[PDB]
Amino acid sequence: VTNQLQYLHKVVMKALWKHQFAWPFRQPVDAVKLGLPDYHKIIKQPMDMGTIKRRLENNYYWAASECMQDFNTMFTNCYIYNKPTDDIVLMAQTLEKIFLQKVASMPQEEQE
Amino acid sequence: GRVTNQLQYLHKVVMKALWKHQFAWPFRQPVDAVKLGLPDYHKIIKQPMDMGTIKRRLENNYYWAASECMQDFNTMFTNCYIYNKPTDDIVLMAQTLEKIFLQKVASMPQEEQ
Ligand SMILES: Cn1cc(-c2nc[nH]c2-c2ccc(F)cc2)ccc1=O
Ligand SMILES: Cn1cc(-c2nc[nH]c2-c2ccc(F)cc2)ccc1=O
Repeated sequence: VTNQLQYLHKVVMKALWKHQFAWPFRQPVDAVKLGLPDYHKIIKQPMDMGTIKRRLENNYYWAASECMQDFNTMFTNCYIYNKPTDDIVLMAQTLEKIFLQKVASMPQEEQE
Repeated sequence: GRVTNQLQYLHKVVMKALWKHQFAWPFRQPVDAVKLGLPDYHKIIKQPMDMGTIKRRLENNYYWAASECMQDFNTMFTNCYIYNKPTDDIVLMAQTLEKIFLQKVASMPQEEQ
């Protein structure tokens, strides 16, 4: 536990998890379900909110940067695999905007 | 706009680190679609951004809050991931720079002066 990680839990993940655009990011990408046979060839480190939430709830993370990199990885995976025109990219952009808005107000020192 | 402690940190800590980086050179000026032979660039990327634009903007007091400057950084990176092929070195260069940006943004002063 740190102030910064409780911030990313109680402010960042609270806001994003309940967002009307969050639903595609709440669980891992299912290439079989979604019909994306190339997905795991293109994307090597899958990431999703569900995994990050669990990790925040089990104190998996040692630094706030570590949690922030997972959010980044989740958004980057989306922009890299998906066509520029796809709605999912707009939904990713909107979520990442809130992530960054909130991270700009995150506590400055990681005090344990 | 106005000057705060956060926008000083973004200018004098974050932007300094990224700018000198060995992978930073493709990001220091706008993408020249004509010069680089990328005729579809402006048809795909509708809001171009580069650290050169962000730097001038921090130097001419364009930004009102740190969050506005951080959104410009995000657009710069996101444009790279959206336009380029996944296997392209540029995408690896952006990811690396983006990781350093998020590490440094984490250590930014909490409240905005
Ligand atoms: C992160 N992420 C999620 C999904 C996803 N998750 C649930 N539904 C979808 C989805 C289904 C059909 C469609 F046309 C677009 C998206 C797809 C790609 C991706 O990169
Ligand atoms: C942001 N950004 C920058 C450039 C860029 N800027 C200077 N040189 C290049 C470049 C040239 C040739 C090449 F094979 C790869 C990159 C290209 C794409 C892009 O999205």
